[PDB]
Amino acid sequence: QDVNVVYKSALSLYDVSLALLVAQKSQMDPREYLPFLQELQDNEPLRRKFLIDDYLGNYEKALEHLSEIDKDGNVSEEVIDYVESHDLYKHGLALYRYDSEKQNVIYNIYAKHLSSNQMYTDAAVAYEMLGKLKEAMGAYQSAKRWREAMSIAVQKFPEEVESVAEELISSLTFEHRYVDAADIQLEYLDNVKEAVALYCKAYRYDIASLVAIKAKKDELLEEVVDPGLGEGFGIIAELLADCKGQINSQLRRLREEYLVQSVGRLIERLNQTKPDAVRVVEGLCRRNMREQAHQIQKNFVEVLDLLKANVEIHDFPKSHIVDF
Amino acid sequence: QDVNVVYKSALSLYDVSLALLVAQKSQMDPREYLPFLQELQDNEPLRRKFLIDDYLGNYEKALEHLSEIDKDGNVSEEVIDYVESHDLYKHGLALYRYDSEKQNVIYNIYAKHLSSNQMYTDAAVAYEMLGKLKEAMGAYQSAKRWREAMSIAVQKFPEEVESVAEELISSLTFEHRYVDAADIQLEYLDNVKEAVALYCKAYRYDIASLVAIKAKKDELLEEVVDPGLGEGFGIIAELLADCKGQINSQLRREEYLVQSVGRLIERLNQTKPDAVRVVEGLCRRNMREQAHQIQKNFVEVLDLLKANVKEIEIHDFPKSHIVDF
Repeated sequence: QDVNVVYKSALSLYDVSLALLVAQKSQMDPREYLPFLQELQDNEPLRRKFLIDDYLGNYEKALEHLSEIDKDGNVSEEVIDYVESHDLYKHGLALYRYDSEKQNVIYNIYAKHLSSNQMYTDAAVAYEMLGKLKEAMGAYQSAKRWREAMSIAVQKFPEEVESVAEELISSLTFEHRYVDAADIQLEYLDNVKEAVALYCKAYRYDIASLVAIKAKKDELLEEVVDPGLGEGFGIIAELLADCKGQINSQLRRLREEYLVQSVGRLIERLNQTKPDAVRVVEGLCRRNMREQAHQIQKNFVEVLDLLKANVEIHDFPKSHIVDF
Repeated sequence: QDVNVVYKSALSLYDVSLALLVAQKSQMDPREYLPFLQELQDNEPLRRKFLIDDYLGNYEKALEHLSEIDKDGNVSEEVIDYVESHDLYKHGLALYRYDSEKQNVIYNIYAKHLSSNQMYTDAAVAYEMLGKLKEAMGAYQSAKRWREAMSIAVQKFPEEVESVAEELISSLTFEHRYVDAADIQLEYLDNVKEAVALYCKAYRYDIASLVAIKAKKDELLEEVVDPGLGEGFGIIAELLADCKGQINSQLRREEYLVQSVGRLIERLNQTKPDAVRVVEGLCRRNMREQAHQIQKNFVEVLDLLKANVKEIEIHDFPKSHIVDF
């Protein structure tokens, strides 16, 4: 004599009378309906429907009714509570679609929800539409959306600019986004030396140098770019000795399913270093260390040529300047 | 009775007498070896070897000798004309490798040659190493390498900066390189309103706004970014109508129609990241409805695409939660 389907069906037409009939004539236990149907009858229609819909598990529908109760232009602590509890932010958002002041209330609780699930970008956008900018900036930060953060920081919190910049620079650096981190050092902390050093870890010697020159700090060409070229040189040289060293050795091994996969991974690491070496070769030429330029370009073509015994490959963009 | 290999091999050892011997025993025509053997004897040993090398066609060895005729004096005009005629810039570069002064002479002729064969970058790098910065800049500009160009116009030619900047912008723009062009408007012409507009044209509303804000010209938000968000909205909106309109017809309907429906699946994936930026730009400007429609319309397509592609590799659209309802 458990609760049956006809009882539930009737309740879902919002017909308490028909649902009484059904319960009585289905031998359902009065200890499991009369109190409820009593409570149902003691409520106004809107709230009665809410309770029904809640009971039946139709939470979207429940939310709709509940939000029709208060005809003052607000969103009640009840609606807010019911939305958090049943994860109904999207529906709430759709409900209040044509009432912006109300919609904003769901937006505010959603951003909090979004934020704590580490969806920081959406949290940030939402807070920002609500004009809650300290919270938006904070979330753009955690998203590592630095342009969005600094944009709020410069316009609404200029006294926070340095702090946010420093923090963003620290996490952009850790994420190896050196060009982004350098942009901030230049433009927001007015740190030219630091910026130039960072464009160099990105192999953007072209940028680093135009920056030290536009800043009217020509000395950084020798203080910073040059040593960075030295570093880039050494980092790429040793890598090419390492590749020729592993390839010459891997041939005199296959003479082991994994040996033939290590070679294919060296091709991937190579093709990834390629854009950087091109930049190293050109930065080396433009600073007249042309023997070092020559060596880098040769050693690369060499290893690339040696991938003829490959029993796929790109060509290395030689610069004619150092091709002899 | 015909010039032969033995005579040439002997010439190649720089032995005129053994050449003479070989030539006559082999009964070659005296008119085709005597006037030439004479000229070798009429010249100095180093030039002698040069002419021999020219004749056999070994132009690399030729220059080697001809470049030893003057030492340790500088590069002769004889050596230069010989490089431009037999294209041994690379080889000239190799001989003069340990002597920087001389190598520099070969770089100057190489640069001109490069810059005549459209290779403007290598041309510029050469010119830059030679302190010929005016020439370097022009070649960087031809190569659309604007950062190298301004780096020179700022340090050595301050009067020229506004004219290169303006010229480059014009190039870059036609090349559809809107962000680059904008950077120049911003940094070198102090034209903030223009840089902002261009950033928008590249769907980079994020750079657009931060530039307006940083420049302390907030009005450009309403003045430029907003209408740009309008343009971006309508362009992507109309495009999505097309795809829905296209497919729905191409669905009903040989080898042609099926390949053009595969061209949409790439025009969409091309348009997706820009769509995102438009959706995200719209939300930040509080245009929720417009944002919502773009994201719906886009998803609508990808879903419809996900069905009928089978009945004929679709990557889903990155939604923002702000406008997913």
